[PDB]
Amino acid sequence: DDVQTSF
Amino acid sequence: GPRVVRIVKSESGYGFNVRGQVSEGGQLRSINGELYAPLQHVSAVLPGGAADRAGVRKGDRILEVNHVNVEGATHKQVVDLIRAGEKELILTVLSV
Repeated sequence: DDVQTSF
Repeated sequence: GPRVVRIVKSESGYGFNVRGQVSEGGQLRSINGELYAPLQHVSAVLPGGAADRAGVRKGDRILEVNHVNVEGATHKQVVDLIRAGEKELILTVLSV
């Protein structure tokens, strides 16, 4: 799947 | 063509999101006539944040983080490399 992270 | 963007981290961060595959094995994609393994991409840019002001754009596909190749990498591998920057980040990207 696709995952997201905030920077 | 690939381009290189320097982003200096602010006290609130870099101001961008990254989205991509959890595990290896994603589909190949042709960009500018060149075939690439899966690339994590910039999925959002905070307006007025550090990445925005430095020229990072939504959809930018990440080839390298601090000159470490991340083509075909997992999401965690790319996340860990960005956090190892520690107040400075160099992204090599393919913009849309």
